[PDB]
Amino acid sequence: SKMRDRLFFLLSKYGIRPRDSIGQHFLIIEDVIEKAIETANVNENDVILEVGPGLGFLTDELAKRAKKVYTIEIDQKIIEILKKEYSWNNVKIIQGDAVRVEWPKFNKVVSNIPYKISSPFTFKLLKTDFERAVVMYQLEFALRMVAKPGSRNYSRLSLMAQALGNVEIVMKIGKGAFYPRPKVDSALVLIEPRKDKIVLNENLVKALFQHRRKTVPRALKDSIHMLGVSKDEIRGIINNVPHSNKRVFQLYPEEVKDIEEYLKKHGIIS
Ligand SMILES: CSC[C@H]1O[C@@H](n2cnc3c(N)ncnc32)[C@H](O)[C@@H]1O
Ligand SMILES: O=S([O-])[O-]
Ligand SMILES: [Zn+2]
Ligand SMILES: [Zn+2]
Ligand SMILES: [Zn+2]
Ligand SMILES: [Zn+2]
Repeated sequence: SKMRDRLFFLLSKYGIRPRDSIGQHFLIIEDVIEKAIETANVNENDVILEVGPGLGFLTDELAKRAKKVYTIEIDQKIIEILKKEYSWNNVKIIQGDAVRVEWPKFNKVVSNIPYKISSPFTFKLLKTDFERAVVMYQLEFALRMVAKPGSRNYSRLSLMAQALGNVEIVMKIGKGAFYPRPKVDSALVLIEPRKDKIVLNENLVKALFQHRRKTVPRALKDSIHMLGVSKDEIRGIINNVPHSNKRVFQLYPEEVKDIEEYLKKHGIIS
């Protein structure tokens, strides 16, 4: 009630509707916020990236614990409310689409993630140098992020998560926890950078996972013909490709790496 009332009061004070769009929901539970923050072990030395501060409930908690918070927000009207409603010495608001603007240097991310950017944000983050991220997604998307090779929901996002991160779902978050109540539950995800990162070619993985249900001979032939190359000058090389008895969705990052190295050696991806 206490944080839901306070939301209701802010929205009417400014006279703004709770969403311009349809993949956006406001965390209105004090203890989930404080749980996100204790899971990330935010300390007086940390420099934190937040995305989509909304009405700044999470932001405000981060500002009182961290050295510096950078928070990225697309809606210029939200930004004006944040500036009038709060008095942080150590918060830097960046107007922008979080998927497009240059990110600050940070050592951690503590953030609710607007669900519409769940995928693009995650790929961008997995390619950053951060100590620890604690982030909220829909539960379906979080189950994808920890899907195992050869399982039915395993996809490009799963591979890159496994290849580049250690990913833990920390707990379910009930739909009661946001306004307006989502139609499915969310999940609090911990991501640390993998100690021994497997660095894979983006174009290759996109190629392979364009249709992840195919065998890897098939997947490779199609993607490289689509680029504009002859089929005849590609067939024989592809049919000594390693892991060729797998469908793409069954591939470990290690196996994708061998396909890369193989294609690299035959000058296809160079
Ligand atoms: C976290 S759920 C709500 C907040 O996310 C913000 N938001 C939505 N989409 C984006 C985006 N692409 N980049 C940054 N902030 C966003 C909205 O303005 C809202 O305040
Ligand atoms: O609108 S929410 O359910 O993505
Ligand atoms: Zn405050
Ligand atoms: Zn689905
Ligand atoms: Zn053709
Ligand atoms: Zn194999």
